[PDB]
Amino acid sequence: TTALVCDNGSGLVKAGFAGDDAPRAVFPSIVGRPRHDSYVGDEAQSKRGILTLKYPIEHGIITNWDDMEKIWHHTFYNELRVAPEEHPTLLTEAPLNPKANREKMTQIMFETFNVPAMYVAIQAVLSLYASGRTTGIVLDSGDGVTHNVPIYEGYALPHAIMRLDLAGRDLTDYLMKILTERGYSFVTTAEREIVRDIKEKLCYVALDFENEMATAASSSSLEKSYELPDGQVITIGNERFRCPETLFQPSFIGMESAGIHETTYNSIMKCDIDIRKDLYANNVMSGGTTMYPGIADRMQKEITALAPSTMKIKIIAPPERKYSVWIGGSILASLSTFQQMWITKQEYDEAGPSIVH
Amino acid sequence: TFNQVREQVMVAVQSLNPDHDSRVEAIDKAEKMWEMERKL
Ligand SMILES: Nc1ncnc2c1ncn2[C@@H]1O[C@H](COP(=O)(O)OP(=O)(O)OP(=O)(O)O)[C@@H](O)[C@H]1O
Ligand SMILES: [Ca+2]
Repeated sequence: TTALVCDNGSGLVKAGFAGDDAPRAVFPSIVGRPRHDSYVGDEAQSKRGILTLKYPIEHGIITNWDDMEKIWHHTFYNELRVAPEEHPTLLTEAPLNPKANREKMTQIMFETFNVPAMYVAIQAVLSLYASGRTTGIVLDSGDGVTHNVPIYEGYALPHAIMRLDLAGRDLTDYLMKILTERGYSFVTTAEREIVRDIKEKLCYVALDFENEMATAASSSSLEKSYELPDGQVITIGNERFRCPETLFQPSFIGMESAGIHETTYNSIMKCDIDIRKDLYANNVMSGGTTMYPGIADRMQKEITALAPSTMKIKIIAPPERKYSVWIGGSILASLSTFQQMWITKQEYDEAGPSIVH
Repeated sequence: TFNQVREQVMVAVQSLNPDHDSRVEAIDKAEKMWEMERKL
């Protein structure tokens, strides 16, 4: 019997089957619920006037265990089209996930869905597994939160884990903020989803910011026009790289927190001095926020500056790194060596939700 | 006996060579057909 793997992201839930190289279903982690029953995903956002939506996952952490229960319900029965009673499921948790959540996670899976066996795996760790490693630091930047997760021989180093409350939402929000004064009113929830599309197609990161800012102020070689549902076509200049620049400069949106290139450096410097070289030489990038073109070489430049001048700094960033965390799960579950690491239901009834640690 | 089984699963992922385009092609096919469910 083939297994199921379901990555529960803050913004989007990615789910499919163990063995596949790509997830099968991708939909927003959103539950809408009128005061009359309750809709999930793109259904829910289609009716913002009738419904009131709630993201059950905030910053990688599950906060709504009833709305989450119906997200998992929607995943199995609607999107995947499969009875969870006959297939083991691998779920993903955020780094530093409370043991309480994990015990709820298993409890729901076995009692509500009657899953035959299960396992939870840290999101960032699966990203590392996808690139065929067990050692290296992972930059997992997604929709809600950005993490720096040092991993050594499978386990993460929690004390060394850096986190940045800045992601796809903040970027899409800052893109609105900068496009608004060039002349262009983008302020409502409808106009946001096209600004998000602006972000995902025409935004890159600069290698040298100030240099690129000077190039734009002189010519329009970096010009880009868009097209709002309604037939207008636009010009966006320096906005293309000033948007993802906030990832390296949180100062842009009034954050005194450090950029993702410094949080990477800091995260490694707190690890054991044994490992630091292996971390420098295995900097894997994961998540959809890392999908900006040129972000590897910008990270390459910024880390070589901070790190010891002689140090080997390799930055892995696959083209599939948007679903990197899921593919790691798809791999791990299909590995024939992993099936004894499954947590069977025959045990959960014998030990309880506490079993999953 | 856990650490034993837990290393066996790590040598498996260590001895793994990722095929980035059988992935990126399977990603771009699945993405293509999601994007098609937009009839109206
Ligand atoms: N080419 C792209 N360029 C920039 N951003 C992109 C791109 N593709 C997708 N995204 C953005 O990355 C986010 C979705 O990626 P991801 O699935 O990793 O988020 P998530 O896992 O749901 O949230 P989190 O990791 O915080 O729990 C979105 O904010 C999306 O707008
Ligand atoms: Ca994620």
